[PDB]
Amino acid sequence: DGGTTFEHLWSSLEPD
Amino acid sequence: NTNMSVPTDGAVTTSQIPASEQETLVRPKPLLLKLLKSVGAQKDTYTMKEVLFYLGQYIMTKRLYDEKQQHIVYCSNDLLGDLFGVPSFSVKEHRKIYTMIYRNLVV
Repeated sequence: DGGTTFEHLWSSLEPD
Repeated sequence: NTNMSVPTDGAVTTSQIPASEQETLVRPKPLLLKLLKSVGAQKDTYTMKEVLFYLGQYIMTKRLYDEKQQHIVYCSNDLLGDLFGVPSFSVKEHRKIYTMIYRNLVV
């Protein structure tokens, strides 16, 4: 996926 | 006429009802609480989103993840990874994330 920032992909991993 | 093809996003419930359960606040341990409250958590009860938010602060601020691959968290020799049940973890595995947190809460 490239090099996605830990800041986003972690905080955005929740279902909904 | 409407050439603007836009999804009609609204509360339309004919056949189904939105799959939404009340976000369960999770039960922490002193270990979690120390990381949470030291990263700006005002709560003592928090949902999975809030774990992501606060727990992520801890991993960030301590820089427990890899230097070249952000999706690779080592946190080795810390309590974080240990407690997750791991030596290191990948943030790509959503299911693992849930379960590593779930390992530490009571339901």
